[PDB]
Amino acid sequence: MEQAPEDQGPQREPYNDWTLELLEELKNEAVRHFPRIWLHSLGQHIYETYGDTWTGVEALIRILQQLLFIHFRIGCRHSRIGIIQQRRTRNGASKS
Repeated sequence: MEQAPEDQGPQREPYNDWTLELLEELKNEAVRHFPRIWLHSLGQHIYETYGDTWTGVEALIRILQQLLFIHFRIGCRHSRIGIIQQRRTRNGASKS
């Protein structure tokens, strides 16, 4: 059943609305910090794999969150001012 209160009003689907809002929240959170667009492509792939099942949606967010968390942890510690490459200038350089 839904989140039925005492005075049951016209409560049009709490879940599968709120759910999509929480998703949207975690998505917004991630894309703000991680303007990758990959997010979208992973969803498209997940429509092949799952069929955008709430299973695949939650799964995606979990994996994405985790993935973020690593780069976010690193991001907090390490300055990493776009230091994607091992060296700032050119990889290897000396004592690779």
